[PDB]
Amino acid sequence: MSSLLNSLLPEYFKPKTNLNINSSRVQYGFNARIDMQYEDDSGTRKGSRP
Amino acid sequence: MSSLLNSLLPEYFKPKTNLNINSSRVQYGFNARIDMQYEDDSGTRKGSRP
Repeated sequence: MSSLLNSLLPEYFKPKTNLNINSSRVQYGFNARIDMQYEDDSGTRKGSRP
Repeated sequence: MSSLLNSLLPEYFKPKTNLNINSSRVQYGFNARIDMQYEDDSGTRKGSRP
């Protein structure tokens, strides 16, 4: 059933037809922007991985 | 004039009669609590001298 397996894919994922696989290992994932924060009695230390 | 020289003294200063001076040098002043702060894009670093 193509229909039920299609709904499992994420909303942001827009797939194309061809995929040129040339190896026996693939790292599928996503890139996200994490805005980390460390608060303490002394003060706050902010970080950001884009 | 005792009156005009009396008004120059601070409000918190409550003087007593006797002062036992035993040297040719005196460091008059006051003790205060300073709450310092350093803010920056990275974060805030707070200090306190009581």
